[PDB]
Amino acid sequence: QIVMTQSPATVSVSPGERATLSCRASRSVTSKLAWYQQKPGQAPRLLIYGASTRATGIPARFSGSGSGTEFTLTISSLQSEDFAVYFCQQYNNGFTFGPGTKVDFK
Amino acid sequence: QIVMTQSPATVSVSPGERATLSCRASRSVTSKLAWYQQKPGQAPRLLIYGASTRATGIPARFSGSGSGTEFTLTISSLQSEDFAVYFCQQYNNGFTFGPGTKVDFK
Amino acid sequence: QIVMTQSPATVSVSPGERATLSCRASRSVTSKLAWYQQKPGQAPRLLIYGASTRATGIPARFSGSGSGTEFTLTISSLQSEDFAVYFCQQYNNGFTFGPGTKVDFK
Amino acid sequence: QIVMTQSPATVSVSPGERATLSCRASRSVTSKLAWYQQKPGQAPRLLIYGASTRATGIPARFSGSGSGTEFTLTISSLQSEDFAVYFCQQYNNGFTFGPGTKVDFK
Amino acid sequence: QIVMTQSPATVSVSPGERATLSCRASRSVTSKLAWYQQKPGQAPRLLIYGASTRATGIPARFSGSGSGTEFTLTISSLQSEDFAVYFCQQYNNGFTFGPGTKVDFK
Amino acid sequence: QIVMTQSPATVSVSPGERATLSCRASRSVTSKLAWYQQKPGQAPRLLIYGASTRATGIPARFSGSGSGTEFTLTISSLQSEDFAVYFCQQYNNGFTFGPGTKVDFK
Amino acid sequence: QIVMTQSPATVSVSPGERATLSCRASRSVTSKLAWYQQKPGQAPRLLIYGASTRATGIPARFSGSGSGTEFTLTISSLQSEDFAVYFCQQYNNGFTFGPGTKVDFK
Amino acid sequence: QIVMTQSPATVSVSPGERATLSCRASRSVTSKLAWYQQKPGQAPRLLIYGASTRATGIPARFSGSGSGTEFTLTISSLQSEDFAVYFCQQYNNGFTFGPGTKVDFK
Amino acid sequence: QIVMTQSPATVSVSPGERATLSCRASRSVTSKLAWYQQKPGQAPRLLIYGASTRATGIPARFSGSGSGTEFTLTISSLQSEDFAVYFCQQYNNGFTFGPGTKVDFK
Amino acid sequence: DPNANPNVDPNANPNVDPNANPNVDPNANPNANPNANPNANPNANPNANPNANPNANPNANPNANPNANPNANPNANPNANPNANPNA
Amino acid sequence: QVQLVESGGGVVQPGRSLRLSCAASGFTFRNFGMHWVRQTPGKGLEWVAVIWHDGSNKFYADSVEGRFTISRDNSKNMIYLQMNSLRVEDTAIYYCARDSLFYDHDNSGYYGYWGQGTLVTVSS
Amino acid sequence: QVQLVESGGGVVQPGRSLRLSCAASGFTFRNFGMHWVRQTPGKGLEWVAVIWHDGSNKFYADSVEGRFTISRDNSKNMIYLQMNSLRVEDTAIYYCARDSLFYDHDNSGYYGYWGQGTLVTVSS
Amino acid sequence: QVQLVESGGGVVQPGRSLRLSCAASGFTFRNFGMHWVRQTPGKGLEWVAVIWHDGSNKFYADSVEGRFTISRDNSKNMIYLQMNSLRVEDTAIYYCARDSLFYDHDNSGYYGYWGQGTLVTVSS
Amino acid sequence: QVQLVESGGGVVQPGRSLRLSCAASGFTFRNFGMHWVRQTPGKGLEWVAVIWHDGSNKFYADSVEGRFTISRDNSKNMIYLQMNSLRVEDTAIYYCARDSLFYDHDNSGYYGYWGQGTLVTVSS
Amino acid sequence: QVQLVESGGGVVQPGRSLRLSCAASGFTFRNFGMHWVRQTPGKGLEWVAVIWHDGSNKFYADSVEGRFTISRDNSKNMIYLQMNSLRVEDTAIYYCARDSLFYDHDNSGYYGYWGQGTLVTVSS
Amino acid sequence: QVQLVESGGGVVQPGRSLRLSCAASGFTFRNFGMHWVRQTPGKGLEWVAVIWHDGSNKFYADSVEGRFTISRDNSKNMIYLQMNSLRVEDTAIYYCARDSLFYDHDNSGYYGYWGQGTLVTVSS
Amino acid sequence: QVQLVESGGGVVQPGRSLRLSCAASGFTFRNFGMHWVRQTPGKGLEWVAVIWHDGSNKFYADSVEGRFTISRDNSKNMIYLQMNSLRVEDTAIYYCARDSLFYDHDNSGYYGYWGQGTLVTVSS
Repeated sequence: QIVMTQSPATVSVSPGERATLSCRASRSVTSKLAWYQQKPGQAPRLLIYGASTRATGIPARFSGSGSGTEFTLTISSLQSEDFAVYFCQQYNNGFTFGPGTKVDFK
Repeated sequence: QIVMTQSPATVSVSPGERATLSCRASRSVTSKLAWYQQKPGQAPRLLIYGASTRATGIPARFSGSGSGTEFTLTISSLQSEDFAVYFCQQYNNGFTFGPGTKVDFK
Repeated sequence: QIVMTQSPATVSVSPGERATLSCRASRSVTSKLAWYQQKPGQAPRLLIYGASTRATGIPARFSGSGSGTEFTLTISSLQSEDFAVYFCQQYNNGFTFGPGTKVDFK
Repeated sequence: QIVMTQSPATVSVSPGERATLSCRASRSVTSKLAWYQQKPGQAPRLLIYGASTRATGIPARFSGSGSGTEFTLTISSLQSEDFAVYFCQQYNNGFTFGPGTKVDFK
Repeated sequence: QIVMTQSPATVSVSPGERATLSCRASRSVTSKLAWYQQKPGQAPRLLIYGASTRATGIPARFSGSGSGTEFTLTISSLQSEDFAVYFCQQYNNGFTFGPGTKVDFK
Repeated sequence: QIVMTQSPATVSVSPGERATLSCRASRSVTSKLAWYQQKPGQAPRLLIYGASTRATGIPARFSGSGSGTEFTLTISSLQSEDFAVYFCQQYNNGFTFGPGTKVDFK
Repeated sequence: QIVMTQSPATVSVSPGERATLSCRASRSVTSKLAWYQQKPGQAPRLLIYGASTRATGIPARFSGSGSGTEFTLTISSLQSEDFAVYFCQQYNNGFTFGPGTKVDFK
Repeated sequence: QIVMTQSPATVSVSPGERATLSCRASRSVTSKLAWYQQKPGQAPRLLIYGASTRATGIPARFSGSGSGTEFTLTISSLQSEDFAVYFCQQYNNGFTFGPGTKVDFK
Repeated sequence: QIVMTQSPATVSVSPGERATLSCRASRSVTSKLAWYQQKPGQAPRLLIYGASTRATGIPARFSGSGSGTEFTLTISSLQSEDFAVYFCQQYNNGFTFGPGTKVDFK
Repeated sequence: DPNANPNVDPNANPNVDPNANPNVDPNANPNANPNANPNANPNANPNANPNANPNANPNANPNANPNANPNANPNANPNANPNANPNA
Repeated sequence: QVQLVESGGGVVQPGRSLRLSCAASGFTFRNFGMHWVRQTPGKGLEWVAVIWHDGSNKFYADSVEGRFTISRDNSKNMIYLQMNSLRVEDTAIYYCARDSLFYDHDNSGYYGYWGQGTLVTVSS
Repeated sequence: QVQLVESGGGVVQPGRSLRLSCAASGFTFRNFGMHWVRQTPGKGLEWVAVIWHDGSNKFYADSVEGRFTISRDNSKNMIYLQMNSLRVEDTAIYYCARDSLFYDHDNSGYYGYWGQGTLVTVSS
Repeated sequence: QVQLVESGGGVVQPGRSLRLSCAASGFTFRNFGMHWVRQTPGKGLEWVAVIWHDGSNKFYADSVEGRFTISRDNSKNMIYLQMNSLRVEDTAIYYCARDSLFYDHDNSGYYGYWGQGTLVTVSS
Repeated sequence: QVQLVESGGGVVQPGRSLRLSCAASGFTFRNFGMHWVRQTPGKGLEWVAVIWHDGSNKFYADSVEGRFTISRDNSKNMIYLQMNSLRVEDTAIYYCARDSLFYDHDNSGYYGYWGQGTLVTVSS
Repeated sequence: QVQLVESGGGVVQPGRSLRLSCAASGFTFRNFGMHWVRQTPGKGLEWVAVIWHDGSNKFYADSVEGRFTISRDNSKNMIYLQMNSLRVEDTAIYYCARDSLFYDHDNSGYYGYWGQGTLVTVSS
Repeated sequence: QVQLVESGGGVVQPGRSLRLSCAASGFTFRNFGMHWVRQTPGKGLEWVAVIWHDGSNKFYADSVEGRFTISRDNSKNMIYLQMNSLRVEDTAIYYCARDSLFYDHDNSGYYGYWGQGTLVTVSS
Repeated sequence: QVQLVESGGGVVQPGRSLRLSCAASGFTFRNFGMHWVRQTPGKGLEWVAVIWHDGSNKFYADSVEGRFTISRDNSKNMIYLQMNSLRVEDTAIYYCARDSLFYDHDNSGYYGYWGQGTLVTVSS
């Protein structure tokens, strides 16, 4: 169905700075796109659902935006616990995940 | 077992009109419910047995009806010699009586 | 629930002519609508049921048709005994009746 | 209830030739439809029940199929004893029979 | 909407001759125009649809051509059964018919 | 689900004039929107249900209107007992309430 | 048959506080569930029979409830004598008991 | 009633390996399906009843599962005495058995 | 609906060469077009779907491209097994197949 | 464009489009709908159903019920039966 | 010959209770559900209550919810309607009606066979 | 060997009463429900009545509702049909038909085994 | 064999209502949209109305806007045209016609098949 | 007989909100788009807003952009115009008028049928 | 006369369980679905749970999902709400609300009739 | 392993009826829509019919419109094609084909999986 | 506290079968649909299957269509996944994921709550 791509593969940022992750879809998924955060040894956790709506318990640090085929996830001021690999899913047509973007120390 | 409740406790009426007496049971009694009339000073008299059958000698003025959990006693043209307290009994499960209701002059 | 209206309020047709009675529902009733005929002092009589099916004993003179929110009852060659008030009922959602339409001599 | 119609009324077939019979329902019947075979002077015999299940003792020659409002009875190689009138019954809503289709010598 | 006129009103052609029928629209109908054949006592029949395509069962004798506001219909070899009146319809904008051109024996 | 907002927070009108309260939904709720009135120390009371239909016993003063994402509650000529808080509910998707609007003496 | 379970195993409640016990069924037992109280060295005592009815001589302090698969027992203001182990029985299908919940000092 | 099928007819597993057997029903069976183990010259032995409940005396090695029309029986680590033919029964509608699956040495 | 044509009818290429098959539509079919390979005695097999996407299991040798009214199928280096008749289908408007282009030995 | 035609075009295709996807959508909501009507339906069929199975059900439990009431019944008739056989 | 006759009519004061009874004959009573239908001059026909074949379910109109009670006795072929807390708006003619001409699973809720009706007037 | 033998047929005048009897053998009678089926030339086969296994429930067709009474007695393996108020439309051959070949919960209402049939003629 | 037959014609007075019916067979009725065509001698052929496949959309000619109502039912394969407030301009032969011979998404609105036509005259 | 009736008129104070309703009958309402027309003495006719056949696209005039809201209910055949934050410049006669007499793709935006109009006065 | 009265209110500590009960009278209890609605000052009105007429389906709000439990007993005309694992966010007045004024298939989910409300305080 | 097997082929006479069955296994049957494809030598492949996942919609080709009936039963996982009034032009091999390899909303209508096919020939 | 705990993992050989189980607690299980999500190192996350709230509809991915069977038991709050005919491509971590944080009609298909995961390896 719809292939999901994320770029860049790895983002290097030091704590306190803003880190932006991007997600792209081959075909338009309107505004049905969820972001997940996975730490090593842990199951993915739902951060954002829809296009920008934030899951309960998630701090206002995480901010997502975009519609159609261009999606971005923005961490306003990345803390120590925000170092992980983030996956991009669209549920408009089927259920396809992105390869995943890893955020690491600088 | 089965608890009988009568409403209203007392009714006010003048001779010649129609009086309605209600009996309600907590659980289903099918069609086994008897009505008794007790005047001050002597024992209650069986008016109606079953659900509507009248005892031998009871005038057709006394009319009973109902089944299950709702029962009523209706007197077509209430007379003077019959002012008394009326009791409701169920004999399907155990043997319980109602609190009794009174007909009084208005 | 569904508000039922009839038009016109009264019809004037000579015997042997064709008289058309219309019925309208506020919301869609699919194909669940019956027609009743009431003569003065008599209980209503079921002529057509569902949308068009005819009750047993109803002459082929009576023809019901329609679906949705537009129903009509057509009397091809109205005789002397067909002068009465006709009621339109829906039973798709609840049980509501129309105001009734009277057929009168011309 | 359900109006059952069979077509054609009579089919002309020779022994060894495959004969087919059709049955139609006014409304949906799903998969509850039985076929009966009546020979002159004899009571009907249950050949098929459900939509295709064959009664015990019925040769595999008889094949039924269909669902909803289209049911067919197919005789693969009609023999000499297979000349009779076949009835179509539904037992989904009520119990109504079809007019019956007769197979005869060609 | 679009005004359709046909000229000439009547044509006189002997059997075996070619007949030319003209249809003109007030405004452009692109390539959406059908031709119809009507015989006395019969319903109109579809000969050519689109701008040139021929309906199934219609012989290749009938050939239509043209686009925009000028359309023509030609019968290459008129037979005995082709004597009738021909109507012109446009269905690009609304649904309008032409007055009709009659084919008469010469 | 759908977040409902009401504007203005408070509206000041003297008895006798016209008061309008507006309700807006984030996503379309079609025509499923009920209004409630709550007096200090009392439970809310259903005034208008659907989009305009009035509950039994509600005076014709309270007039509801609107559909989709823009709704209004109109009071024709306000009395003294109509001073309360009015809530806006949508029941098309989930069950959410508005913040409430105060009407107070001017 | 039916496996009875209680949670939590032990509850710590100081005198004058409200204590709640839970009993859960694998399958529905309607409203046939009795509660028992056992003090060390003594036989269990029937507190509640049915779903909420109280045994004769049981103080109105003990208030139980529940139906289906979720049952609870509430002690309104636990005294010094209410320190014991409470068992849950169902008699709808077979006769099975619960593991027992102990109430101890805090 | 229900035709009961098992697949495959024969399974070959070495001791210590896991053997799984499948049972399929023509129609819905819900959670009424039993498994029986028959050794040569012996009567069948009830292993599982319901859909997963284990008969008394059967070791926790045997684990039944499934519901509806798909049922599976799993032997976690088969020993030497677990070589036999396993029959699948449904008792939801009538009493039908399966053909039987044999477990053999590899 | 849409007539599908291919050219040339037959292509002669020795193994190891490149063979190109062309498909042309009367009207635009956008990017909905499938290529099928049929070997003698075998059912057609889906090679490419959409305009370029390859069915699972198809080697990267087959490459489809084109859109609108001009399509092509390229076999970069045919083996012996790639010799068959290829059909061009459009499913944008209706379901029509091409006449078929055969690839044979040179 | 404010000057676009607001009226419906009657020349639109009235036939069902066969190219619509015949596969069932996996993106349909799998959650139960809380907005469904919770009230009982008065428009259900109040008549009895002759299509119910008239045959005796062999799947009923044949085992004796232990949950039957073991206490004696005080509501049994205390009067001597006149219909008992009076012969020898 | 399905004949439905009702009784229990008369004149009652507002706030009092009246009981209507309806005798059914000519059909298998326990296989069908019966309705009560209200006719008031100037308002037309109105539905009141319905009961199932075995009396399992009972549905009443909004204007009579909580005041009227429908019941049936399949052993005596009788239909009853207890009307407590009567109000002046309840003056009407009450008809005993049977649901449907015959069993049709997808078509029920019309009153094929009616009774003659009784008049109930509430006034002082 | 399921064998059904009808009886009680003959000729009667319109408006009179005729009672049909059906004797069953070769199966457990009390476990199954029995039907009555009517065959009139020119119209075809017609269903009449059905009775449950224990006789609890009885259902009738519209044309025979309130006039025909079906009954069963499991101690004699007999099926009865009481026909009151007979009309000229009731002349036919009446078949005793058992419901279903074997017990299937989701498939019932077909007549696996029919009787020989009896002729009931109504005229003057 | 796409066969379209009309009915419901006859003679009616001005200002009354007439209902025409159209029975279609030989094709999947629910998959196609149907039309009504009017033939007035001295004027030619005149289009009346078109209905969608499922009845979602209905369109009417300007001369009949607000007076004519077209409707369909897919369970009986029949087409209805309700004609209210008939005028002396409405005398003609009315044809039931199907849209297109087959489905072409860019080509629709021509009448592939026609019915024999029913004659409707309004006069005094 | 295209009949359009306007309501919701009266006198309101500046800064408040009024609602106008326009009932349409005599034509297929859901197949056409309606307008709102303003007539001010000393100025002439002024366009207010336009709505699509299903309300998908709405266009307003500059003098009322962002303040007036147009809506429609095809199930009730009514046209609404919500005028929020009214000013003294908004006092005029408001007309509910349908777009075009009949459908023509290249000709739309002229007014074929007008309503009698309602008066809305904004003053202190 | 529909009256809804709640009980079981009071003050509890966080992490403990409370049981609210609601008594219903004046209507056929078993024919309607009941709701629990929450009112916290400073937040507004809030929905909690809903139960079907026979208790087949139960739906809870997100904030209470997994902790609260709604039940009913149609034989006692009472509505319950088990509040397990209470937190300080649950301090509010809890109303017993009935769905709809009457039965309408396409219009349900609005709270026609409310109870007086009970106060639940969670604190130490 | 998507395995499709046709059956019910043979030789019939013109004007008679033939039925083809298709047993599908190896995938969730009720989730996908199936087709019938006809291969006539000298003409190529031509489409016959399509049916939805749940059997709601059915579309046929022009050449077989009204003569062929497609149907399915999701319980036995079979696709049926009833061929009434066969003609000489209907001699070919019939294939049972599945639509799409997997679900895609914007891409459907291609046959991802074909059956081996069955031969149907008509003659005298 | 939505807690999901998987089990049933281990080692399998290619061509054999494994049955995974999922225990759900902390929410109303029967009101929500559940998914299965597979994580392969070097490939990422990919969806496997989904089931409806009542188990009516089941959808599988392309790579697992026909081999994997999803089931659910609302009476035990358990989610199953039968994995027949395993291949080396199926070696990964399988997560039990619940659909949606709360019910939204237009927003469903994201995994609100995940389980800890179970390891299934396919090797010899």
